[PDB]
Amino acid sequence: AYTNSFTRGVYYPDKVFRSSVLHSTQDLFLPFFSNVTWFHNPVLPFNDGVYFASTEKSNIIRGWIFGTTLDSKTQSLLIVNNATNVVIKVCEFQFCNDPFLGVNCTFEYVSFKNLREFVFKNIDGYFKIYSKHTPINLVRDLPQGFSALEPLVDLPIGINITRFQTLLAYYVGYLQPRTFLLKYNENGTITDAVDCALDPLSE
Amino acid sequence: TKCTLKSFTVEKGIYQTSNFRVQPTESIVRFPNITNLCPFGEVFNATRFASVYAWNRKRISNCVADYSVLYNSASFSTFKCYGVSPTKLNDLCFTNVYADSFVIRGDEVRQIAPGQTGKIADYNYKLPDDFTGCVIAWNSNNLDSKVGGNYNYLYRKPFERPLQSYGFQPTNGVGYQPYRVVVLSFATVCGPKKSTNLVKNKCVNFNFNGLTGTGVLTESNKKFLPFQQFGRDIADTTDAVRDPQTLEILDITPCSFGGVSVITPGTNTSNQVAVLYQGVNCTEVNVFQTRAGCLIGAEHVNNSYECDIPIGAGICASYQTSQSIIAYTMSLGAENSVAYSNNSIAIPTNFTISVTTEILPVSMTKTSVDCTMYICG
Amino acid sequence: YTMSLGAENSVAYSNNSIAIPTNFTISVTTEILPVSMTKTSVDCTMYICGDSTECSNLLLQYGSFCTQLNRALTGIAVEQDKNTQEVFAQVKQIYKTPPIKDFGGFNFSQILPDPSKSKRSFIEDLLFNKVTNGLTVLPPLLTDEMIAQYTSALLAGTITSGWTFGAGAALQIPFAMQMAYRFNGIGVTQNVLYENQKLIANQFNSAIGKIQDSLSSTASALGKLQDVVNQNAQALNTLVKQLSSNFGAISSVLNDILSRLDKVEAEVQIDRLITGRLQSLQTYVTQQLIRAAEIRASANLAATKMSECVLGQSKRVDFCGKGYHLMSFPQSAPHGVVFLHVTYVPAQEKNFTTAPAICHDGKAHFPREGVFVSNGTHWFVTQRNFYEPQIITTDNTFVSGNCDVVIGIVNNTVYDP
Amino acid sequence: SALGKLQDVVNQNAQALNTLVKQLSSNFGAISSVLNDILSRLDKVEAEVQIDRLITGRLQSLQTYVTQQLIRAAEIRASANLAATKMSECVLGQSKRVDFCGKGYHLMSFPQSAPHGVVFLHVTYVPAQEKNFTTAPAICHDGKAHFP
Ligand SMILES: *[C@@H]1O[C@H](CO)[C@@H](O[C@@H]2O[C@H](CO)[C@@H](O)[C@H](O)[C@H]2NC(C)=O)[C@H](O)[C@H]1NC(C)=O
Ligand SMILES: *[C@@H]1O[C@H](CO)[C@@H](O[C@@H]2O[C@H](CO)[C@@H](O)[C@H](O)[C@H]2NC(C)=O)[C@H](O)[C@H]1NC(C)=O
Ligand SMILES: *[C@@H]1O[C@H](CO)[C@@H](O[C@@H]2O[C@H](CO)[C@@H](O)[C@H](O)[C@H]2NC(C)=O)[C@H](O)[C@H]1NC(C)=O
Ligand SMILES: *[C@@H]1O[C@H](CO)[C@@H](O[C@@H]2O[C@H](CO)[C@@H](O)[C@H](O)[C@H]2NC(C)=O)[C@H](O)[C@H]1NC(C)=O
Ligand SMILES: *[C@@H]1O[C@H](CO)[C@@H](O)[C@H](O)[C@H]1NC(C)=O
Ligand SMILES: *[C@@H]1O[C@H](CO)[C@@H](O)[C@H](O)[C@H]1NC(C)=O
Ligand SMILES: *[C@@H]1O[C@H](CO)[C@@H](O)[C@H](O)[C@H]1NC(C)=O
Ligand SMILES: *[C@@H]1O[C@H](CO)[C@@H](O)[C@H](O)[C@H]1NC(C)=O
Ligand SMILES: *[C@@H]1O[C@H](CO)[C@@H](O)[C@H](O)[C@H]1NC(C)=O
Ligand SMILES: *[C@@H]1O[C@H](CO)[C@@H](O)[C@H](O)[C@H]1NC(C)=O
Ligand SMILES: *[C@@H]1O[C@H](CO)[C@@H](O)[C@H](O)[C@H]1NC(C)=O
Ligand SMILES: *[C@@H]1O[C@H](CO)[C@@H](O)[C@H](O)[C@H]1NC(C)=O
Ligand SMILES: *[C@@H]1O[C@H](CO)[C@@H](O)[C@H](O)[C@H]1NC(C)=O
Ligand SMILES: *[C@@H]1O[C@H](CO)[C@@H](O)[C@H](O)[C@H]1NC(C)=O
Ligand SMILES: *[C@@H]1O[C@H](CO)[C@@H](O)[C@H](O)[C@H]1NC(C)=O
Ligand SMILES: *[C@@H]1O[C@H](CO)[C@@H](O)[C@H](O)[C@H]1NC(C)=O
Ligand SMILES: *[C@@H]1O[C@H](CO)[C@@H](O)[C@H](O)[C@H]1NC(C)=O
Ligand SMILES: *[C@@H]1O[C@H](CO)[C@@H](O)[C@H](O)[C@H]1NC(C)=O
Repeated sequence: AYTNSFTRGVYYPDKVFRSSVLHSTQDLFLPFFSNVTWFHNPVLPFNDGVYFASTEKSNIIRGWIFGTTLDSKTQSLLIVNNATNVVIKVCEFQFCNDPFLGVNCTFEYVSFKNLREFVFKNIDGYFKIYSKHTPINLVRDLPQGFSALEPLVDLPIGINITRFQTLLAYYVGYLQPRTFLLKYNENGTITDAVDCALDPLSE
Repeated sequence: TKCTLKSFTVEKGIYQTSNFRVQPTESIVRFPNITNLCPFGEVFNATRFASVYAWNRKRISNCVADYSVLYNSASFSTFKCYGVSPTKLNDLCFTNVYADSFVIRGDEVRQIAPGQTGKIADYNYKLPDDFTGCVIAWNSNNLDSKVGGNYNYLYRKPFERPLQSYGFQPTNGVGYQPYRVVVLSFATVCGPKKSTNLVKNKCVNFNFNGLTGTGVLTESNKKFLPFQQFGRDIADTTDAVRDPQTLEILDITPCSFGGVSVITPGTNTSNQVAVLYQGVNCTEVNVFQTRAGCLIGAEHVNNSYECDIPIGAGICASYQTSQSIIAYTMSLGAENSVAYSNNSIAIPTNFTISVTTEILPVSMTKTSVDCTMYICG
Repeated sequence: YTMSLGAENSVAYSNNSIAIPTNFTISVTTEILPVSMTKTSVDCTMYICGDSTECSNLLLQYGSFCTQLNRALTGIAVEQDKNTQEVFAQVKQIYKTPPIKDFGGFNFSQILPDPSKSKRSFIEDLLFNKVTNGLTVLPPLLTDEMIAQYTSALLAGTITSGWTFGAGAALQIPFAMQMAYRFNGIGVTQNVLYENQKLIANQFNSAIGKIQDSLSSTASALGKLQDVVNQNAQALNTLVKQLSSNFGAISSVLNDILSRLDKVEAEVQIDRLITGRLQSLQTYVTQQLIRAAEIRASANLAATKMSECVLGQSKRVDFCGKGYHLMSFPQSAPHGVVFLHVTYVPAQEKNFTTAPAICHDGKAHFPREGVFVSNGTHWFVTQRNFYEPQIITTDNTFVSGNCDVVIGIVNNTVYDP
Repeated sequence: SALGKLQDVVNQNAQALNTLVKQLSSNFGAISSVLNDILSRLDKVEAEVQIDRLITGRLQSLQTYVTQQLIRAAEIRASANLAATKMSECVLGQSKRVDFCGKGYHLMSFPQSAPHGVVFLHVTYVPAQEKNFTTAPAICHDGKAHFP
């Protein structure tokens, strides 16, 4: 199944304040009005990095796994929100097809009513996470509107990623190298964007 | 001015002879509060280590390498390097640090050093003479062996396990006395981020988190979002920063600069001159603040005259009477209330035939350049 | 769609028909001219090398380039003061207006100085409101307050003394009588002014009111001046943005190159930044020289307009707005000037039968000034630009030869007074 | 100081030529700016690298000179078109264009040659020695209004 992404999946591209100004930037972004694949789960490609989002009122989605095999051969990311912390590790993990709720190693780290949105990407050996949270009034699709995602995590871990899967009403779409024009307001938040390749008016 | 114009005679005018630029008074460096130091106590302060016949590996990343403290401390009896010296290594970095360590009799430890000779260097605790760092050691007769000797240990590829049973003893000579040693080589495992105090309102050279510049740092009211580090102007230019040790925002203004412009009468008339520091405020440098810049060596005057040498923003200067350069607001001309009324006319009763010269250029010197002969001769 | 060039009009021509305007409208048409760029100078060593000594030493190998650039921009900068002074400083004395305002019913209050404001006029305040790394902007020589004293002097001379303040010392003349000269200067017999003085004053006052409304209703009127401000900002922003470009160097941040590399490799990488930034600065200075030549052509046009069109009464068709030119008033504006061209436009024509000459006693009579017309039953002589029918007389007409030679002559009495 | 325009047109061209000559001494990154140093000291595979720097720099210096001379020639042509317009309207005629032919009511002008230019001696009537008078737009007689 598929749904329309609308104007969602934009994120702060760099750690920089800009105010009351329009900045044109090329980065791996979810294209506007793209087909975001919908799930009610299987292993998925990672490609140029991933937008992921889930509609929630339950906190049943909890984590992710990433790598080439995601099993035994090489170091692979595990990420889990356990309500005490966000827990991260990169071991050569081995498990059943995917662990689920009943409701060697080289690095480690620790830190419907709503939508949780995320972006996962891997550039220059940095695995990056961005996210946002909002209340909503629609269950079956992403709500039409705008809210830029902001960074959480920036791991220098250098792992090769080509597959991922989710641990647990969720949505997946692929980032692509595209120019966007970003509207920073007077307080330096991104408040609107143009996907330049969308249509001739956007160009 | 004579040098700027490549001439010993200078005509009346204003000449941009130099560009003034306020110098950075000092250098500032800022990085976050020190954290995540590498746990070297497991090598330097531990009572034992792996046998010289079977050496053990170590590694670190996402951490601060306290190598300057490791070199300065008395906890090591000696050290030596296959790479750069510890004064450079205290500011070195790698994507991760890699290492190995062992315990033995002190001469058996020496037999496993980078570029050493013995069964340890051959295979049991190996290390190349070209290794990308340094090795260090200390005595261990109080912990690495009993009063009966280290007879439970072993003695002798790189940084890993040519071998036999151990024989170190605390009552023996300095080669047989127990000791512990290690070696290492080379972004995530860097040396510490040495940092200064912060200076506002002076022109300063600065570093914040590895961006650099020169400017006047000032307290500011720009509301950066919690993840944002730097602020930018409309045309890419950095114009604010977050201080990494106390998360307030500093607005950055350029250190004051402008064209030094020498106002002179002709060198026929005088050797006295006045200097306009264009756009500069006199606090940053007789003295007179014009809207065009700080003007030095001219008298401000409350009369007004035709413009002789133009300064800008309505100001002109001239050499005048007992003589000096004066600077004044230019006179646009004498005022005249025309005697208008609904029934008054003025009619000329006489004339002057006036002959006024007008001069127009019409042609340049006709040049031709043989560009093959100019370029290649 | 295929565009239309304008409405079709088959002019009602025939060999004996003339259309003479029975009435006029005074029109006031704004014209807006650029006069000066933003005066600029670049510390090209600070632009190219950012106060790095390692780069500054390499930039010496390029010789006179980072010196003839400063000389070129200094030539442009001094030329902007010349452009501004050629336009406004055409007046020898700062003429000023009397306390009384007995200008025959004409109302200049919206274009004369407002002492509550600098002391710009009301319309000059609308015009000033509608316009909006080693680089330095230098101030103009004349401040906006000095420019407003010149436009005040030009305007106060123009009102109190006509063209006479251009040809010599200003000679006062009543404003109704100055406009009577402006009417003779377009071939309209001056009694047409004095007999219509209230109507002409109301048309002028109302037309000045429409300038305030036009300037309040849209910013797009000042497109020429706002375009000059935009092009200066666009050029400087482009020149600054080009500091971020690599030009094939390993980074555009010069302190990266000096810390990433050994000195031999660093000098090669820095020389790419020097070459690219120097080529970028030569590109900027070349565009500013060509743009300054464009602004100088506009400043020479504005200076020529002020001489012929403010200080005089230009007889050059469409040099001073559409219609026959009466006078114009200068108003200052940011980086430019505005002329309020006052022009006579004829407005309510009647068709008449006409003849080139009239036979009396075999003598062919021609009009001394004006043209013959008939209302259908009677023959009159009339000035060309306003229908005023006068009896045909030996005073209004001159003889030459006899009836036989003239194609299309007609027979009527000529009254001998 | 009257002929500042013509002597400046001479000076601009002299400064442009002298700048273009002095640029022959610039290295542009080569081992020397004397082209015979390079050709005597270096063998072809090295020499051509250094001569490419001198060619690139000297060629960029000519493109700079010729660009500035094209723009300066456009300025001088605008002045020559103005001088030609003055000679047509102002010598060969009597211009009514205010301040086109000197400050005054224009009578005539005489052209005189000057190096790189022309000089016009604009003969103009300037009025003087005015008197104030009472004035009127028109005058009544037998109820009819008379105008001059
Ligand atoms: C000439 O044209 C003007 C308009 O430009 C006429 O003036 C208007 O006359 C009407 C009445 O006929 C009034 O309602 C308007 O208010 C007048 N306008 C102005 C600006 O005064 C004028 O009547 C015409 N004159 C002749 C002789 O035809
Ligand atoms: C000249 O014209 C101005 C308007 O262009 C007249 O001033 C306005 O007068 C009306 C009626 O008194 C007021 O409602 C406006 O507020 C005035 N405007 C300003 C800016 O003052 C002025 O009275 C006229 N003067 C003469 C002598 O006719
Ligand atoms: C053409 O003009 C003449 C003169 O103005 C007009 O003749 C006068 O007409 C009025 C009545 O409209 C009479 O009171 C006068 O006595 C006439 N004067 C003469 C000398 O005849 C004539 O009517 C006009 N014709 C048209 C077609 O407009
Ligand atoms: C103008 O008036 C004259 C008379 O004053 C007209 O001349 C007559 O023309 C007819 C026809 O050619 C002849 O029979 C008469 O002998 C002519 N008389 C004279 C004295 O020459 C003339 O035709 C009229 N012209 C127009 C254009 O109306
Ligand atoms: C992908 O999106 C386009 C509209 O953007 C739509 O026409 C197309 O049918 C979608 N593809 C799928 C598999 O639904
Ligand atoms: C979350 O993970 C940490 C280890 O990362 C563990 O100590 C803690 O008990 C866990 N909490 C919950 C609620 O599972
Ligand atoms: C652990 O690393 C060794 C090599 O150091 C390798 O032989 C072994 O297969 C690895 N095991 C896992 C589970 O990654
Ligand atoms: C990632 O893959 C490349 C080949 O695509 C390989 O050279 C590199 O060593 C791999 N790195 C890791 C950490 O797996
Ligand atoms: C900016 O933030 C302040 C509070 O810090 C708020 O009052 C204001 O409304 C905000 N303005 C915009 C344009 O978001
Ligand atoms: C080792 O122990 C001593 C005890 O005085 C302490 O001062 C030193 O900091 C310790 N060094 C390390 C590397 O833990
Ligand atoms: C750094 O440490 C000082 C105390 O030493 C503390 O006041 C300050 O808040 C700390 N800053 C950060 C960014 O943690
Ligand atoms: C300046 O000196 C020169 C000779 O050196 C002379 O020709 C010139 O007339 C002098 N000018 C003035 C203004 O004194
Ligand atoms: C800067 O110049 C202004 C006048 O232009 C003056 O009032 C002010 O004191 C100067 N700034 C400082 C810090 O002195
Ligand atoms: C010049 O004018 C200022 C006020 O503008 C006054 O303080 C000063 O005393 C005056 N000096 C002279 C010499 O007139
Ligand atoms: C007119 O002026 C001249 C000097 O320009 C003078 O000699 C002559 O006497 C004057 N004539 C009259 C009538 O005033
Ligand atoms: C003049 O008359 C012709 C018809 O004879 C008519 O077509 C034309 O519109 C008229 N023009 C005016 C201004 O009345
Ligand atoms: C005017 O028009 C028609 C056609 O040309 C002609 O019959 C008539 O004679 C002409 N009249 C004159 C005076 O030329
Ligand atoms: C004309 O008369 C006024 C006084 O009514 C006087 O101020 C003015 O100077 C006189 N002008 C001339 C040229 O005589």
